[PDB]
Formats: sequence, C-alpha cells, structure tokens
Amino acid sequence: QDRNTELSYQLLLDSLGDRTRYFSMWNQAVDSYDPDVRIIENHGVEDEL
Amino acid sequence: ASISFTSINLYATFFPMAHNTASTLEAMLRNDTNDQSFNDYLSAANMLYPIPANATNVPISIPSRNWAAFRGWSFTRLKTKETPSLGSGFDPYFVYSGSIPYLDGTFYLNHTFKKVSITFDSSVSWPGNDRLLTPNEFEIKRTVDGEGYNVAQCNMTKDWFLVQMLAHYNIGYQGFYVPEGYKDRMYSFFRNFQPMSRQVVDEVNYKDYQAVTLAYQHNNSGFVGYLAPTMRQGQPYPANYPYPLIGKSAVTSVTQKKFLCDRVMWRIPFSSNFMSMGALTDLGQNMLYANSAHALDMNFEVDPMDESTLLYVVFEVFDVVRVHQPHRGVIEAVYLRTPFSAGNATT
Amino acid sequence: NVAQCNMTKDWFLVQMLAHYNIGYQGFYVPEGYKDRMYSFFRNFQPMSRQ
Amino acid sequence: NFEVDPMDESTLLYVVFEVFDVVRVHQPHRGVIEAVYLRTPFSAGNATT
Amino acid sequence: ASISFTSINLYATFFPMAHNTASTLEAMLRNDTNDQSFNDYLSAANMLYPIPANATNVPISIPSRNWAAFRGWSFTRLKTKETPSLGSGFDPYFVYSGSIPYLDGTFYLNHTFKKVSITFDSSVSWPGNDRLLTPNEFEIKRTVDGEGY
Amino acid sequence: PFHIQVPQKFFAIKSLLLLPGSYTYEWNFRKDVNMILQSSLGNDLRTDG
Amino acid sequence: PFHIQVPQKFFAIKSLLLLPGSYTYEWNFRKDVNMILQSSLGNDLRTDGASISFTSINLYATFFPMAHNTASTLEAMLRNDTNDQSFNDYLSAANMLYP
Amino acid sequence: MSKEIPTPYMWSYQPQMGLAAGAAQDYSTRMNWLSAGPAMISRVNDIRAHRNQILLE
Amino acid sequence: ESSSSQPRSGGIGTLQFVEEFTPSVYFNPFSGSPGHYPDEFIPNFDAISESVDGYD
Amino acid sequence: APTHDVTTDRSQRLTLRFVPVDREDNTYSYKVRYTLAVGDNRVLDMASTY
Amino acid sequence: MATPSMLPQWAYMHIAGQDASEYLSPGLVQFARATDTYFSLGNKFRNPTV
Amino acid sequence: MATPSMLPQWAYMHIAGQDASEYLSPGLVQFARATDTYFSLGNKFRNPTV
Amino acid sequence: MATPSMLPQWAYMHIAGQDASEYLSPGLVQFARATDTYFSLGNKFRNPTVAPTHDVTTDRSQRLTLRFVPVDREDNTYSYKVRYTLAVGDNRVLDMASTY
Amino acid sequence: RVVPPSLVDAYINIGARWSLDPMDNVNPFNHHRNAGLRYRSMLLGNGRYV
Amino acid sequence: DINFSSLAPRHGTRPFMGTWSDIGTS
Amino acid sequence: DINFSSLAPRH
Amino acid sequence: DINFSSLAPRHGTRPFMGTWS
Amino acid sequence: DINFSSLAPRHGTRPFMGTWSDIG
Repeated sequence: QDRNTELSYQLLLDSLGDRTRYFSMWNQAVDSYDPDVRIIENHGVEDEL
Repeated sequence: ASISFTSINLYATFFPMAHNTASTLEAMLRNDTNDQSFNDYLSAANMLYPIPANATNVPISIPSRNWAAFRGWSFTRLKTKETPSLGSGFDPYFVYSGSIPYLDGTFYLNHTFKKVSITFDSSVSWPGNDRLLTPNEFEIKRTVDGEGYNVAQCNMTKDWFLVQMLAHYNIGYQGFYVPEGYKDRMYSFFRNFQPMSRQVVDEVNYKDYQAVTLAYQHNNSGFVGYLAPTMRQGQPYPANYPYPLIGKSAVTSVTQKKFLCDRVMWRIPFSSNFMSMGALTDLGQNMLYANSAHALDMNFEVDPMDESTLLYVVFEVFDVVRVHQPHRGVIEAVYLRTPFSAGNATT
Repeated sequence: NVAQCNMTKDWFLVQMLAHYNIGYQGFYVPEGYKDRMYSFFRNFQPMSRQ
Repeated sequence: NFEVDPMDESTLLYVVFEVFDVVRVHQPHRGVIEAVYLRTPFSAGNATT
Repeated sequence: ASISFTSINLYATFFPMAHNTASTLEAMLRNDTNDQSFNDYLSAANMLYPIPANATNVPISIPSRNWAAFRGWSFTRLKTKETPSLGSGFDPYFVYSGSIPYLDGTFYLNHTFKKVSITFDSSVSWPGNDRLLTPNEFEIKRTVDGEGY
Repeated sequence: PFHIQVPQKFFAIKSLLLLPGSYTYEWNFRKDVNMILQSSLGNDLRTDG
Repeated sequence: PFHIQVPQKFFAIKSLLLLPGSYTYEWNFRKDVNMILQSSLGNDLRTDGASISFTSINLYATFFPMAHNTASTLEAMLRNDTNDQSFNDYLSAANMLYP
Repeated sequence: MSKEIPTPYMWSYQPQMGLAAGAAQDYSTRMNWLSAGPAMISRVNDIRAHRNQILLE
Repeated sequence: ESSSSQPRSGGIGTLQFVEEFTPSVYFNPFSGSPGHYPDEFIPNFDAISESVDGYD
Repeated sequence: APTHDVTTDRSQRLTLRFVPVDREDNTYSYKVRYTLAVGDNRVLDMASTY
Repeated sequence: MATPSMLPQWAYMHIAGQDASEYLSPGLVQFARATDTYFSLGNKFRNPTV
Repeated sequence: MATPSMLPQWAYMHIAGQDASEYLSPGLVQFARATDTYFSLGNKFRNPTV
Repeated sequence: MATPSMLPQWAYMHIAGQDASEYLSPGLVQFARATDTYFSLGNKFRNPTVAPTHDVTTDRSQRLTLRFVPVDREDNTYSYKVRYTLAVGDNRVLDMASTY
Repeated sequence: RVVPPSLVDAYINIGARWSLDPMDNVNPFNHHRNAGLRYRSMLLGNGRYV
Repeated sequence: DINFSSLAPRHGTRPFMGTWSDIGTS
Repeated sequence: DINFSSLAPRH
Repeated sequence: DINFSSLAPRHGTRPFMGTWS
Repeated sequence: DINFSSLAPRHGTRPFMGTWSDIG
C-alpha cells in the first residue's frame, strides 16, 4: 500500500525522452493545460479601426 | 458509462538470439553473483494524512526508527475527493473522474504551503546548525514580509528558493543561472515556477472607494446581457466598474504577489548541504555513524481551504529487489526497503 | 492490430526495428536524432471516427 | 476538556503550558554575538494546531 | 486620537572601570564555559482557543508529544474583543482600547470555570491515583455541597 | 513598490573566488528613469511623472 | 429501539494481544435490511418496509488489571522477534463458487 | 537457549538525564520476513550473521 | 594567564552516545531467571528504583 | 492465591469505551473510526473488544 | 522480502516447524504456565502437527 | 548533520547539572565575588533547581 | 570490525559497495559489451552511487547565506551609493557569482 | 449552472499576468483545452460506443 | 486436523504448599 | 523529478 | 533588613596577578 | 570569436562507490 508505482512510472518517462511526443500505442500523451488559460495575460484588444 | 472486457491476450516479443550464445548467457545468469538487480525509480514510502476543512496546521508524528539509508522528504497537497483510497480495490466513495494527481503527477496545490518543520527526537531541529535565515523551520513563502526575504516578484522565500534549486540541479553557491534543458525536465521545479503580480485598489488609502458588488456593477451596458450569457440589454452609459490605473484619475493601489508551481513536488534533501552527491546521501551513512533510532515529528502550515484536502508526503528510501533464477522455471527474489520497513508492513 | 488503426503489430515491429532498432526491449518513442523528417514515427498518425 | 460558564459574548480560553525557555547568549570574539534558543517540551518547531 | 514620533533616540550607561579590570572581564566571558544564560520569568507556550458564545465546554486535543521537562499549566479566560493578535502587526478589527488582560495581568474571569479534566491517551485520568477527593476530574466550583465538598 | 535582485556584471569579480578576510565593497546605482526603465514608444519618461 | 453488543470475527484480530501504543481501528457496518435481518418466510424486507438507522456506536474494551512490573516483563517478551504471535483461520479456505 | 541469530536492539535518544530512552528491535531491516527461495538460507542469514558479528567487534 | 571550568558529570554527549551505544545483540532471548533479563530496553524503566512507572 | 503481585496498585479502569474520532454515514453503509489506545504497562486483548 | 520459502516458510509461519514452546523464549513459556490459570497467554501461538 | 538529534545540551542550557560556581572558570568566580558591591553579575548565570 | 554494520546488507543489495562490472563475473561483463549494440543488459543491474561522508561539508555553526546592511548611504539626486563591510569568516570561502 | 459573464469579462486585471484567485484551487487539467486528454478522447473517435 | 485448532504453548502449574497458583516465572 | 544517478555500467 | 549604608568589600578587583613581559 | 576558456583538460574522475575522487 505504501508503495506507489503508477505515479513512479510517469516520473520514469519524464527522465527518458520528451513527454510531449505522443505515442498512441501505450497511450503516452501527457496531461497539460494551456498557460494562457490558467494565467491570464490580458493585454487588451487591438481595436484601433 | 460502462466498460467491459472480452478477451485479454499477452504478447511476448522474443529476440531470435543464436542457440549456442543463448546457452552461454543462460549459464552465466544462473549464478548468484550475476543475479539481476532493480530499484523503483521513485523509491518511496507513501503516506497520506488528512487536512480537515480550513485547518491551518497538520502535525506529523512517527515512532522511533533506524533511519539508515534515508533520503529527502518530498511533499505536495491533494484533494480528498480527487484521490481514491489505495490498498483496497474499488473505492465506492470516489465519485470523481477528472485527473487524479496522486497517480498522474498533475499536482497544482503547491503554492498553499507556508512552512515545514523537521524535528528529530522532538527536541532538536534538523535545520539546527543555523543553516537558514529563519533558524528553525524552512518557510515556503512569506505573508507579512518587511525584512525583504522574498525572491523576485512573488511570495517565495530566498531560503526556500535556494533549497529547491539545490535539490533539482545543484546551484546556489555559483549563482542562480538557469539550468540546462537536459536537466530541467517536464516535472522539474524551475520550468513550472511562475511569479506574478497585480495592483488593485484598497480602501485604507483611497477615499472615493465604494465597494460595488457584481450585480450593481455595470460596464459595457447596452451591448451585453445582464448577469447571463443572454441577449444584450440596457443603454449605452458611462461605466463604473474597474478603477483607472492609467494616469488620469489613477487610484491608490496595493500590490498582490503570488506564484504557482504545477507538476512539482516540493523536496528537501536529507543531506548536510542540500546539493545532491549520488543516491546514498551522506546522512544515510551518518545513521551508521549515529546508530540509533530517532523519532521524526514534523509540522506543516497551509492556507485554509473549504474543501477537504490531504497531505501527501513521499519519504524517499531505497526500494530495491534482487531477482535470481537458480534453475529452470525457478525465480525468486529478496526485496529490501531501508528506513521504512522491508516487508510484512502495510496491507 | 496496433491500437486504434488498421496497422498490424507484425508490420509495426518490422518498421520499428528498421528505423530505430527497438522492439526487443519494448517499444518506446525514438530520440530526435533517431527519427527525423523522413522517418517512420514522426509521420505515423492513427485515427478513428464513428 | 474545560467546563466554562455560558457568556453572552464571545470569549477565549488562554492556556499556558509551562516550559523551560532558556537562551544561551555569548560572544566569543569582538563584534560576534551568538545565541542558542531551547524550549523543552514545546520547541520552536513543535506546536499544536 | 493619533500619535506621532519625532526623535526615537537610544541611551546607554556604562560603568566606568579600569581598562585592565575591563579587559580581564572580556577574556573571562569569551570562554564558552562562561557563557551567559537567561530565561523568561513566564516561560510558557501560549495558545488561545475560542469559546463560542454560550458554550459550556471547550475540548483541547494535543498531538503525541514528548513531555520531558514539563511543568504545570495555567489558565484564565479572556474575551475576543479585548484581545488583539500579536502575530499580525495589521489588526483592523480591534475596536477596544481599555485594559487588555492579555498583555497585562488584569484577568477577571476566574470564577467562570467549573471543571477541568486532564487525560493522557484518552484513557488515563492524570491525577487519578485517587489523589483528589473527586478522583477523575478537578472541579473548580460546584453548587450544592453534596456532603461538604 | 518593487523588490528586485541585481547581479554583478563586472568581468573581474562576477566569478571571482574570494578567500577569508574583511573587504569594503561599494557599488553605486542609477536613479535616472531613462536608463533603468524601457518604454514601448521610446517616449521620454522625464517629461512624464 | 435496539441496543446490541457485536463482536469481531476476523481471524487476525480475534485473539491478538495488542501491546502499548495508539492504533487506528476502523470498520464498516452494513445497513441493508435483507443482509442483517433474517425472516421466517424469506420475503424481501426492502420491499416490505423494514428500515434501520444506527445512532451511536462505541467500542468497548476491557483490560486485565495487572501489576505494572509483570506487564512490562510480558511486554518485553512480546516485542521480541522470536515471540511472534500466530493464528490460523479455523476453516482455511479458498472460496470458489461455480454456477 | 539460542532462538535465531536475532536483529540488534537500537537505542533511542533523549535530552539526557543519563538514560538512553530504552531500546527496541530493528524493523528497518529484512532478514526475518518471507518470499525468496530455500537456497537463500545461507545468503541472507549469512548477511544477518555478518551484521551481528560486525556489531560485537 | 587564565584557565577553564571544573569536571562535569551528567549524561553522555551526542558524539559519544554513538560509541557508548553500539547496537546490542541478545543471543538467547529471555532465557534464564528474570534478573539477568535486559530491563534497560524498556523505555519506562528506572534502574535506580528497579520499577517501571509511566503514570499511565 | 498470589499476594497482589499479579495485580495493579496504581489505579486503572477495567472497562473503557472509545468514542469515534470520525463517523461517516452513507446510503448503505456506515464507517466508524476510533483510536484504540493502550496506556503504558497495560495489556489489551482483542478478544475482549466489541 | 527475506529468505523463508517452501520448507523454510513452513517453519516461519509454523505450519511444519518445531514445538510451540520451542519457538518461544524459555521465559515466556514459564510465564505462560504461571499465569495460565486466570489469564491464558497460550492459544495465541501456533503449534504444528504433521 | 544527523548525529545531533538529542540534547546533552539540556545541561548546556542550565536546567540540570552544575550550579554556577562549578561550570564557570575559577577566575570568573573570584572576579564575581570580589565585585558585587558595585557591579553585580550574578543574574547573568542560570542555576538549575531540580 | 569497526565498519558500519549495515555494510554487508548494502553490499549485497547494491545500495553501497562496488559497481556491477566489478560485482559481476568477468565473462558476463565481456558478453554484455559485445552484444551492447542490439541487446542491452546494462539496465538489468545497479551501480552503487554514494556521497563522500567526510571532508566535504560541515554545516556546523554556519548560515548558508548572510544579509549585510548598508554602512554608507548617499541618497543623491540621480545616484545612490552604498558600502558594505564584508566579513568572510575563517575556514569559509565566498564565491562572488552568488553575490547580488 | 450558468456564470455571469460580467464576473470574468475582458476587463479583469487588464495589463497584468495574474491567475484568478478562485482559479488557483481549481484543477487546470480538468479543462477542455487539455490537449493530452483531447488526444486520447479522439483517438477512440467521436461516438459514445467504441 | 480436519479443521485447524493446533495451538497452545501452555501446561499450567501451581507450586506446592497447598496449590499456590503463579510461580511468577522460574 | 530527478532520482538516482547513471545506473548502467560504462561499456 | 534595616540598613541604610553599603558595605565596602575592603578589597580591590582581581586577586590574581600576571607577570611583567 | 568573442569568447572565454576555462580549466577543462582534467575531468571528474569519480568511482561508482564514491562521488568524490579524494585529495591527499
């Protein structure tokens, strides 16, 4: 119970190649969020015409 | 949603090694000196400690233990509704299907932590050789900072920033230049650390302040729906919602600073100088130059949250297995976990 | 078949051993050095609809 | 567990947990002052919620 | 009411003494066997627990903790409005200005206590070696003598 | 109000290792707002407040 | 309104001697009327209108009063590795039910 | 007489009246659990023999 | 000239705790009469009254 | 009989009860968590718990 | 986790080992004869039969 | 460090052990009792009461 | 002897001890190297990696950073001057790459 | 459940990079522009029967 | 045997001079 | 994160 | 006490003496 | 070539039994 290996396999594959290269076989396709959603960089709108 | 399984097969992909160099290989690996050895990538003893709703502190107690071959604490905060119970197949009370940060590493509450205390024997601080500006305790961030102990444009402590940089890349005594991309991974601290700040109107310096609540705020009237994504309603009229900070009637305002780390677990090495020096630390071998068992008590401080939360502390250890095959169709292993129990243990 | 396309797993093995030399130690994502513009992995896109 | 009387107004209970709180203060050189602060059963890292 | 400071100035008084007497003393107190030591008059961990309005009980739970070199407890009752927080230098909810019985020993609610029960491991009543005439708890006060108690 | 950390950029003491002893270190700073700030239109900030 | 005393039946905690220390203990209790109430006709008590609610559950325990010298001698000889307690399940079974 | 070659007793620490706060068996070590093979009886209890011998010396 | 303090007797230091308390191996657990049993592995025992009192 | 050399003399309860430290109520189950504490120099048997 | 398996783990789990009063220390045996007349310590330790 | 995890420094802070006339240097003790009518320094040194 | 008492356990289980290429039989070592280009056996074994336990770092009575207040201040109209009297303790060394 | 669009309009902290305070404790991987979870979803196609 | 029950490292004893229970370990 | 050094013999 | 007059110690500071260099 | 150069013809010599190559 005090072993965790599901978590530890995600850490293994961040230490071996990129996690942003998707592989549909073993279903690697890391969760992400867009950093323009979470952090909001409101810089107005380019209405000028 | 329902899911069922019809047919599960197992596939084995065999290298077609030559017959008589495969028998050489076999003979070699029936030796008990050539027996294979593996370790868990994150060698861990994993403990979850509830945080009640709006609790500000969670003490940890641990009985006396021989701490031989121990390595740093690592910790993060989870949510009770988002974490399923482990050790029992099927959790009936788990009614959530979003990302499980426990098992996916999709942490995001690391920015609520505020202090960590480490104590051995309940009377001696581990940061007790006066290694830190605040002598007992690491502080993760400062609320009420007048002594300027914060790194650039966030609440994070200078002491904390130093520890983290040392933990994940070994830099602090040669400056704080950016790590190389090789050693700065997707789950590394540096990559995911984002300072931020805004200035927002107060009431203790601004004397024309009115606290207008959302219903009575109006801005963009006659062109937008009223408190709903409905069709436009109202008339064009002067706005009255936000307060200028441009230059024409720019109001007095107070800075709010904060940071976010997502996909990072906080980490404090168990090393006399927090830089890494190979897997077995110099304080794991100093419990062989300090044979004994000590109590480990800790204290944490976190932001209140209305939702119930959990404290997830990875005690880093060595999970290591040695797998031998003495004879055909015989496989066996001896498994060892060092400072946390090596077997029997938790079910 | 290989997950979510028509491609056979016999075929997939052959093309992974010819473009990267992997398949006997398990299938894994190539390095950027290994697979480029005109290599298998970068250009292989499974898909499905209902 | 303390049994208090009802009060119309909100009240606080002030519990003092008596300890030794001792500071060693000594100067081993010119312009060097150091101190060690020990507090016994409640230390400076140990506290209740 | 408003207070200004102009001039916050520091003063010191020195005992005049021979510069051989002075220099002898310095060498004596630069040894770490001659380290000076000081302790608080009230050396205590100080913890405030709310009492809701019209409450009749306050439970306290303390984690498992070593109690080596532990002396007594003391207790008194304060009020919410008559106590400021010292942990935050900001404190806008303090509307009182009378005698603050937290920072001055001007307690006056020590007749509003009826009992206190002390236990270790939720199963051992601490002065319950039959020491007290009512063994399992102290009672600060009671109504009805009940045989002259 | 701002809080910033400013490094030493001088190529003789920015990577120097300095042994025991007492030193006198002084460096002067510039409060001209046309040299410590940047603008997006390049408009003078001393004809502005 | 019922008041009942209910034992543990699990075989590793059946007759264990639990030595000094603090231990979490947690157990779940069913509220399904069919499961916990027997009938003489074997109706469906869920359909019929049987209902139950638990109000108050406490865990009783009884300590033998023992001299502290002799109960720390005993403790010493049960905290040792070679003085391990061991139990059997009365019916050791692998339960396989086949249609 | 002899009941195994047992695990050592690890002494605790304390702020010193002159006691060592008792001792207790080491349970941050294997060598007395299960699951391996019967050929490791002199490969895992030779380890435990060696640990104890180093301790006496 | 000047000197330094008188000898002190008390508990042992932490550097010298390690050397005085190398782990012990008891090879015939609880064999023989009580009175040769280690009672100093009990963290409640006092050997200058030969009683175990913990006030629990 | 033994001369009181097998029995306590420093006062301890025979009979105790541990109130819940958590209770969860549900639609088909109930979960009750307790802290079961044994004071120093006391022997607890799990046959006598219910 | 450690060596006991096959015949070794039937002597560690007391399926086929020695006496129930030979696993135990001789002092715990003698204290489970002295006090087992009012407080049975026995019946909590396996005895094998073959 | 991992070796310091206890305090024999519960006598370094003088709440046990020696009184101040035994842990002070003999030269300080002489100085102290020859200057006390016009410059007291007996309040700077803890005495344990046990 | 006088060695650590957890040393035999560690040596066995590869937490400490010698590299698996000194621990393994010599014939296996050359087999692995030969077939390294198509059948790795390197990840089937562990290399012990171990910190120095002495002469490296002593954190006794030292902070890992210091703060130094100004001892000169000039609050001129376009410039500001500040001096600091640094103290680099004895048996310490400073790197100026971490002065800011 | 519908939100007012005036709560988060387009005037919120205009000129700064700030994450909203009631969005810091919200899971950001429970978002539909999570492009990892979009990939997995559409790798099985757009039907509810796969 | 057919269902387990093999337990007991006990005999019981009572020293002489009457039957006097407890020898209190020898 | 980053756990353990190179655990492969240098060939 | 009922005293309104200090003592003198009747001895100067430091009994202990050092050599001329 | 606007550039630097540093002590580099000597390397981390450490064994897989110690992260520090000793000094006499």
